[PDB]
Amino acid sequence: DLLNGRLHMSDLELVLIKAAYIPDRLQHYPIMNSKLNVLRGEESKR
Amino acid sequence: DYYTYEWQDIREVRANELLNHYIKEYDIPLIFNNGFMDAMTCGEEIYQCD
Amino acid sequence: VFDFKVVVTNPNAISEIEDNKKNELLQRLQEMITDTSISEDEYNIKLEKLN
Amino acid sequence: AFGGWLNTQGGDFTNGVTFINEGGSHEENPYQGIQIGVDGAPNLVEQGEVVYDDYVFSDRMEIPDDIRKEYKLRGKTFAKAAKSAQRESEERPNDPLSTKGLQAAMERIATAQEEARQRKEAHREG
Amino acid sequence: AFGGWLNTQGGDFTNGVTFINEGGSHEENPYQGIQIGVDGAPNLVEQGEVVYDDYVFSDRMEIPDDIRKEYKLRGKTFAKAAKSAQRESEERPNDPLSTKGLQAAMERIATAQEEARQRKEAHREG
Amino acid sequence: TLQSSHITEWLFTIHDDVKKRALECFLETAKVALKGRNKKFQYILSDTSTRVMEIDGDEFAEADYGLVVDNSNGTQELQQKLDTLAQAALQT
Amino acid sequence: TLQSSHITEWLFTIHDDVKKRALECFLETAKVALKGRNKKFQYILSDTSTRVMEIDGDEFAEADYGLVVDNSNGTQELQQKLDTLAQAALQTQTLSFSTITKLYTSSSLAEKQRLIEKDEKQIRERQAQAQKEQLEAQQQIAA
Ligand SMILES: [Mg+2]
Ligand SMILES: [Mg+2]
Repeated sequence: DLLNGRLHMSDLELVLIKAAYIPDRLQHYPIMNSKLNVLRGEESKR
Repeated sequence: DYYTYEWQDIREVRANELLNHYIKEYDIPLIFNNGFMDAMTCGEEIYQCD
Repeated sequence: VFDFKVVVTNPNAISEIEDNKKNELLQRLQEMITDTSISEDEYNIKLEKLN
Repeated sequence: AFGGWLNTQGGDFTNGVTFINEGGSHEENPYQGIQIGVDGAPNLVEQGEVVYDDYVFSDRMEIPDDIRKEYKLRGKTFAKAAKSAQRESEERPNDPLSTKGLQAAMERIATAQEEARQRKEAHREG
Repeated sequence: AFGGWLNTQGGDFTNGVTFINEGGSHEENPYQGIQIGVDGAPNLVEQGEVVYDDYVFSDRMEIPDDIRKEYKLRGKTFAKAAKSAQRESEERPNDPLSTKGLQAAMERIATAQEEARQRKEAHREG
Repeated sequence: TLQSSHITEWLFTIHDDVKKRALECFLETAKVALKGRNKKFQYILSDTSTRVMEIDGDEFAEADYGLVVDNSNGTQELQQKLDTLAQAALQT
Repeated sequence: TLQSSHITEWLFTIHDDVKKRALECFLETAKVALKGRNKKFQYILSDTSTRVMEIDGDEFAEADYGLVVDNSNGTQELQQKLDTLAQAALQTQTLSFSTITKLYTSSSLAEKQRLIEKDEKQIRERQAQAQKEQLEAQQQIAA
């Protein structure tokens, strides 16, 4: 779900929400995808 | 022409003719690419042949 | 690049059911040029093409 | 067609026993049988007999109790004895061990039928 | 022109059966029936008969009930019985199974028309 | 910038399988149009290619007969081999 | 990009065994589909290849018959060596053009090894008889 742009807030903290708003939820920034796409893009070119 | 062949060469032509067609038919390289993404995510790269 | 050519996957693998179909098709061409050629005028002409 | 075959996963797999059903007896059939081939050209089989490697196990005969205690047969008939020696190998046609077990089980009831064939012609002649 | 054809999607796909209509009977036609071609060179067909693989199913004949029970026909005529066995194969002219099931079903009515023909010529001779 | 073209190579590999399967589906649609009384296919096909339709196997896929649409590096190496073979055989 | 490409080489090396073992396991699956009355296999195979199932034990893994699915440098250095030898046999008038295209379109290193040894043997008996024909023609004019 991190590769598909879903941040689970129960996974990076304790929760004391469910609705899709950055005042109380958190925005996910896809920075892991580019490093994985090198390597599945290099296996295509071997 | 088949007198100069040996049994381990007759078996290798039967095996390669199966694989050369079915890699080219199913596009088996792209089956191996989508499993490599599950390798770098789960650590588990699992394939079923039936 | 764009060369999506239809290729034979195992070009050195000819069988009997392939050879019975080539033998059927080559007998189908001979019924054609016997009918469409007018009394040996182009009969040796078309036969050189399908040779 | 369920007779001695395993049609699973889109293929038609067999173990070698050809169940010859659905046809009828040699007298009740207008073609006098099923006529599986031309070799002996008129090779006629009926509704009950089975074939394993061009050898036919007849459904018309019976099992003498001398030839049941030895060779360890299971069916009441020679055809029903070959239908019980392939019951393991019907569901596993591609096994190495079951094919070795089927080739040896058919080679017993081959000699068990030929001894009953040789016994019957000797008593009928004499 | 609807006769045994499927003229859909800008192409004219057929299953082989030639529904020969619109001409007239052999006496009602000035040219003695529609001519399929030249082979006997006068190959004459009429408004009722159908052709599959250069075999003409006659419309003037009838169906004997003994020829109806075996081979399992439907129509009152032999040509009308080919118009019900091809009814499946009209809507699927490129289906590989239906071109096998047509070539089998047109083969039965062809031999059924032959057995009606040898019965009719022998009874009129006697 | 070659090591950046690896990043977007996941995007071009799912593309060429779609193009390969669309041309296997286009070859099959083109095959059924052959038996549909169309005089265009006489002009773009040869003497013998129209008679392949008359043989009783054509209704199934060409991938079942050993023939696949293929643009891999297997055929681009092979097409380059047969052209240097043609020029080396033209001389001598 | 040679000392950075070694950090992820642990990942491709385990990956290049699953490609090996799924292609060994795919081959044993295809060996059972042969004995299943499939008419596709009579189009993708030759006349000898259809009959390897008659000879027994086709039910036993091909690694027990001397065959492995292999992508190594031993396969790739054998593959390039048998081709540059084939162009070196193309010149010096040893290998035909009809058999070079059989080498180019084989995909097997046993098929393309037996092709080189056959056509070298085919012309060597032709040069033996043509030297024999020109010697015996010399004596009968001399006789
Ligand atoms: Mg082939
Ligand atoms: Mg043209």
